[PDB]
Amino acid sequence: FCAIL
Amino acid sequence: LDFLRDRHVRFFQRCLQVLPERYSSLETSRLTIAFFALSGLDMLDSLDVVNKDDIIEWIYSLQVLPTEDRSNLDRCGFRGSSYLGIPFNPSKNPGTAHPYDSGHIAMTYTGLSCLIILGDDLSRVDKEACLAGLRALQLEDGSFCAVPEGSENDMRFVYCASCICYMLNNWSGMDMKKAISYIRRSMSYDNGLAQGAGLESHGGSTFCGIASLCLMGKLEEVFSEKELNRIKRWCIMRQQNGYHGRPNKPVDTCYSFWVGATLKLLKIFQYTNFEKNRNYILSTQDRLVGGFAKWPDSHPDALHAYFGICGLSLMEESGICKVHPALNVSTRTSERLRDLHQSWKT
Amino acid sequence: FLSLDSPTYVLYRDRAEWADIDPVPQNDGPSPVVQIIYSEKFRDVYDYFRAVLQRDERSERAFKLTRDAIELNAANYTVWHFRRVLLRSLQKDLQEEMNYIIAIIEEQPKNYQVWHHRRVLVEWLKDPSQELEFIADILNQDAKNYHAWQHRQWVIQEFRLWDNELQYVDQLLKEDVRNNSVWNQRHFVISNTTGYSDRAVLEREVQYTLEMIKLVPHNESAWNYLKGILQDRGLSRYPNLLNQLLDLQPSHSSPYLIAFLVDIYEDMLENQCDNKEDILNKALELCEILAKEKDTIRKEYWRYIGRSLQSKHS
Ligand SMILES: CC(C)=CCC/C(C)=C/CC/C(C)=C/CCN(C)CCOP(=O)(O)OP(=O)(O)O
Ligand SMILES: [Cl-]
Ligand SMILES: [Zn+2]
Repeated sequence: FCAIL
Repeated sequence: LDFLRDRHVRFFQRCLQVLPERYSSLETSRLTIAFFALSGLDMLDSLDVVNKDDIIEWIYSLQVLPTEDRSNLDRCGFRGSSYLGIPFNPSKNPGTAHPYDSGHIAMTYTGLSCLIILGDDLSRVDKEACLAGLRALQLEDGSFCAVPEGSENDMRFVYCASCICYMLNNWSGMDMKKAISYIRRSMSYDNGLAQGAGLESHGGSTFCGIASLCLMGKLEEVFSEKELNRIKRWCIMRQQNGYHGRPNKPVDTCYSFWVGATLKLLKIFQYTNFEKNRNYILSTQDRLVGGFAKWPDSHPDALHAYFGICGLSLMEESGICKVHPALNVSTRTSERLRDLHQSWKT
Repeated sequence: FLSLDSPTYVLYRDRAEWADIDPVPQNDGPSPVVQIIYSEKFRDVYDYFRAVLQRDERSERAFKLTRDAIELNAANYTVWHFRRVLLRSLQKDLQEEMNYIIAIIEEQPKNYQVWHHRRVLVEWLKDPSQELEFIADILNQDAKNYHAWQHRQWVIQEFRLWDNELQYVDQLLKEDVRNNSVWNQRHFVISNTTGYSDRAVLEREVQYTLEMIKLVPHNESAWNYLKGILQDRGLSRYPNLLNQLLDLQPSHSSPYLIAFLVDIYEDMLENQCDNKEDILNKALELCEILAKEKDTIRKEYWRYIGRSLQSKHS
């Protein structure tokens, strides 16, 4: 997996 | 099955040490990886396995301090890592001018957060510079950007801004009225909160919105009882066994925290099914290397390891500290922060 | 030009064109934390990137260097910013950059920096002609890609391209009526064009949704849309809705329908309706049906809801 940036 | 606590402690320990070249895409977000690991160890009450002093110096070496002429105030805060090549300086000497060196809102957030977790008192943090940098990031619509040079803007950064103001115990870092407006406008017809007005409501943005309001202590003031009931409904409908971030989407371990924490803030997490949630989270536990993955039989990472643990924490897992659902640190750390704020007020 | 995997690739430290530049290394101090190990090539490209970046060199060689830095790590937001600075300084062909970013996004559709870059380009060109089709392609690899929908809404709003979206929505809903992103898009289009205050439109929409519900009764998205477009006008203000739903209960039942009914009844109690005490029981009866057999996983929630209706109308 989860690219939160 | 059961919670392999020691395995997870080693997992976080390794993260603080070295990462495979396959994490290169996290270079500019290394400070958040440090946060996942540090806060993760804190949550497992194992911060003793690391050298707090070394790490604190590293963190301070990431602070973008104002230069002699203080002409870069709008760019102060923290860097995600040393990727720009600026000479190691643990917030000792003044700022060394650089055309592209600026802070990143998510790094200023996780940075301060890490410092508090490690016991530092933030005395070496140029609070005013950070707040000045924060203000500069807010847009006309109330939301925030991550960096002064420009970036996308949404609820994620509104939450970061809120956490920063809260930890520095000074809300001059934002125009709270505009921020609240942005948060309200993000509510969807289905009653969840989206990244921005008109967008699809999402568990991640709902957490950011609700948590931000709670941090400002204005949840009750911003949403009516009828509104809060609708939001609660949307949130609790996210549980399938574990939690998903949007209707008709597969569950993902990290949502056990994103949504779970929101439910906790809305005081109804107690009405969710603990067993199915716990079972799902554990099914994504890597019994060999430790940590958790988003899905079962999937590779683990720092983010899911941390959020899976916080998810378990929400249900008071045997062996895991209570997590502060709005600040995303252990209650123990949130308490130490309360003391810090009191001590300042003298 | 010279690809990173080309047999004839040469480290920047070994390139004549770069002899005049001293590479700038990255240093995490005495005790590195969360350090990522880098290959010779990787560190080489970035050691030179830091050098060029540090001197704010707006050169053509710097521009080419960003291509490599981006291939090594498209998540480095600073690299993209600098590349944009260069695009302007060197007055590069933005139409060419559009092809570049189009390829990049296809390979990394979940990267925040690449979508931001494309949005900036489109703003610069004031040209949205490629957008809707591009997004439709990306949405083909993942119909729920949040970045894609976010970009799509920005384009449509910024350049007022509403004319065909409602049709696009109808098409996608046929492909997968369970795609919550599409239902959101539908509400996006309508509320930004005709609005729902036009009773003709409201009826068309409520009718449309009931049709979709009849095709797949168990779909939270459809039910959320239905309740969404009516909850503020007042669910109880629609007498024929209550009955049309009660008629579905037999066959097309689902926890979503039961919940809707409970919400209708609650709206009634909220508006001092006729048979207050009787309605409240109709609700409670349903809350329990949800807790005991329809939506068991939320058993405690529903019971909590019931107790709330109890102490609120008695
Ligand atoms: C480091 C830290 C604790 C930051 C807090 C502030 C932030 C950045 C919160 C982000 C919350 C969040 C989960 C946002 C969604 C991220 N995505 C994965 C967006 C789009 O990709 P999709 O694959 O469509 O996502 P998904 O299907 O998981 O909803
Ligand atoms: Cl609770
Ligand atoms: Zn996840």
